[PDB]
Amino acid sequence: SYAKKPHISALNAPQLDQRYKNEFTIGAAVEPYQLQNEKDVQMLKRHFNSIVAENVMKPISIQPEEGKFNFEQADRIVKFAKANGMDIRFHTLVWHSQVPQWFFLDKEGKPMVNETDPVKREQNKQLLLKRLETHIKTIVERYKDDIKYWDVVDEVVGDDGKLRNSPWYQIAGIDYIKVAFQAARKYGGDNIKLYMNDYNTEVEPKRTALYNLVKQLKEEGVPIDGIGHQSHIQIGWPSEAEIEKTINMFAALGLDNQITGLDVSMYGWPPRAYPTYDAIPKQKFLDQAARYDRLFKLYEKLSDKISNVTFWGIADNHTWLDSRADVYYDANGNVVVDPNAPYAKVEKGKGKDAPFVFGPDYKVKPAYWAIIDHK
Ligand SMILES: [Cl-]
Ligand SMILES: [Cl-]
Ligand SMILES: [Zn+2]
Ligand SMILES: [Zn+2]
Ligand SMILES: [Zn+2]
Ligand SMILES: [Zn+2]
Ligand SMILES: [Zn+2]
Ligand SMILES: [Zn+2]
Ligand SMILES: [Zn+2]
Repeated sequence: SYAKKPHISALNAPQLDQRYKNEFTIGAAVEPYQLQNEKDVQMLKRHFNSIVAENVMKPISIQPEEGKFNFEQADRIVKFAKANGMDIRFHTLVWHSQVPQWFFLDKEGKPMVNETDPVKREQNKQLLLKRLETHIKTIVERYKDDIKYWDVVDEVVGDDGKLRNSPWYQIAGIDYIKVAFQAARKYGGDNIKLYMNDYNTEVEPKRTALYNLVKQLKEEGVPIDGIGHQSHIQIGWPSEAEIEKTINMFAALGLDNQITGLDVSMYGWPPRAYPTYDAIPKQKFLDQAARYDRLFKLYEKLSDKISNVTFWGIADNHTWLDSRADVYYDANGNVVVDPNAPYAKVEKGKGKDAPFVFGPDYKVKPAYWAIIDHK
């Protein structure tokens, strides 16, 4: 939406959170160093009223060795949010990636997944669940008064629609999910809100598997308050109709919905990225702006079912999507971005994506104008 609207500094632009303040909070994912950068601080103060840590609250960042808790980085994000009246989301108590390996070693130091004795396997289950409870207990006892929203587990359902067969599941079975939510509620009390977070929540068979899993857990009294939809999406996928169907499906269970990691990639999958920001054609930003226009129109339509929309970053100069921005080169060394076209080599993660409404120079994109207006 719209091109005659100018490329002005985002620090001079109408505030994004204020535009949406009766519909949902507007969040950004951050690293501690961005809180030491004048531009990023001014962006967070101007446009956002919710915050989450990109990385410093993940299990391996918090407890890299058993008994060694590293809260200093997480504390800095909590401090900044309190000083600026921001909601905080905790990402994340449990995840199969970025996972300290000590969790899954038995008393003899051997991988628990390798045990064959059923009596010893049950001992490893109880030991892993005890470690899980202590991890969650320590974090929630520190932050329960400060952090309202918790990703209790991330990505526990596989893309094949079965439970993800991570070491958590191999060793402890489904109970690791139940234990995590129960521990968060026990040590955090009734006022913190507990979420199951995942990507491709719109895609079958994952969508209905997520639905059935959460429905069953709530029937058994496991405290789950909502679903986090990571929403790592593309310009043309998934459809707005399928997003709407997903959000309604989970709201029908009585669950809150949060959009927890929104980015709108310029590319498909696997991505064939441009090598630099400057090489991305202007038309891509117009296509992106129209996608954002439709997306936030839908979020507003469903505002009674969505409490928060968080972007997985601040401005286009920093996005984890760049780690996926593979650049394909033909035999003559020219960039290939056509997903079917011939090519000779790929430089993995060397390109540039552009997923936000704010450009890498902190000036507003067409996508910003598309979601700040009321059309
Ligand atoms: Cl990143
Ligand atoms: Cl620019
Ligand atoms: Zn308004
Ligand atoms: Zn504000
Ligand atoms: Zn450049
Ligand atoms: Zn709402
Ligand atoms: Zn980052
Ligand atoms: Zn610019
Ligand atoms: Zn609009």
